[PDB]
Amino acid sequence: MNKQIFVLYFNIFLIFLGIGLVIPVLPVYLKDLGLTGSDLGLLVAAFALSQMIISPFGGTLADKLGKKLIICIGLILFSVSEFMFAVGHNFSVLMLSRVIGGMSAGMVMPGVTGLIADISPSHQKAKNFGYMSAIINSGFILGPGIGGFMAEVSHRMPFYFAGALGILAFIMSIVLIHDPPQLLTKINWKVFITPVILTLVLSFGLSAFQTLYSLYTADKVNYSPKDISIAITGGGIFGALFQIYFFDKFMKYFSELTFIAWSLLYSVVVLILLVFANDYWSIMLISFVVFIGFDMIRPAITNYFSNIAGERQGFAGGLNSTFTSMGNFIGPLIAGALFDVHIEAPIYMAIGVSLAGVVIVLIEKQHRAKLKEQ
Amino acid sequence: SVENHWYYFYWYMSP
Repeated sequence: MNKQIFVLYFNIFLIFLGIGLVIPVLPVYLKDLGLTGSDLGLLVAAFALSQMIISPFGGTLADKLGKKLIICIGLILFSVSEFMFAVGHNFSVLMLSRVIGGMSAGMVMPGVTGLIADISPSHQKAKNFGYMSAIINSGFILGPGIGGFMAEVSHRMPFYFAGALGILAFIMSIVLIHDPPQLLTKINWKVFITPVILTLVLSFGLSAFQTLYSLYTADKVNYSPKDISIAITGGGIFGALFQIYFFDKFMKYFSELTFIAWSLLYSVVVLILLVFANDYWSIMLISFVVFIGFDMIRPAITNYFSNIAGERQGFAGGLNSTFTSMGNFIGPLIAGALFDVHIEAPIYMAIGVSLAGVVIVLIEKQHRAKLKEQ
Repeated sequence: SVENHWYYFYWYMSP
């Protein structure tokens, strides 16, 4: 693997590592200070919101004021944000650290995507998007895992490690990385609605489950951060392995819509089974398979986007990234507040959004069948 | 003539 490609992918893996580092720490943060779940969700919600807000301005700066400089500035800002979070005292300083880290993440991603586009040839676009989605997430899953796993001996040393990794990535990028209008008028805008809704639902469900599992297993089974970390990382590993081993086999049998509907029904059934779970090992094993549905949905939505877009793969990738970020911003904000409303209410919210996804996909299938038979 | 400019939320490749 090229060295520059490795550095560029590390710049995203570490960014999503910092994105996910906060979830396993939520229970001790609730206990030691004393708040509601609304603030715990609002942490990640504001991080994703800042990332989404900064992404257009960050991309404009990267295109105009140079690409490498913006990437380096974002990396140093991410390291500074991690260091500040490692030394926080109250809710306001953590809020500011999350906001500035989100801004750094939103100023890094457009630069790295531009570097990927400008370095690899034009015949490696879909593959570049595929790897991009695969790292962006193999990081959004491994973040909470490593953070909770290593947050057992110290209360804030995971953020110190994140800052050290940011400094190392900045140094390595400085040493190694070197870079010496009418496009929206012709868009139909009436056909991308269903994939947009599907990817928004998937991102919202993933983020909502990420917050809700931690909050609910802390409230009910008094889970330690290490237990939550191990469960999350094991579920992510299982989902990734099952996807990479069976996605082609399921794809070669049925179409995308029916597969998505059955996967959503499976997600609902695992959520319902998790409703009545009351034992440590029982809920751990149930969580071990929840991520399977989402990790099977994501490549299906990516393939659907690639097929529906056609020649404009870049526009599809941008829309997918923007709507995934919006879902990640809207998930925890609702999830934590409604958990504060009721402990099991976020589970009902997740099953409701899954039902909305399954009904919209089934009506899109009905429409396709109607104009196919007509 | 290869050069990518950044429109909103996405990178477009110059004609």
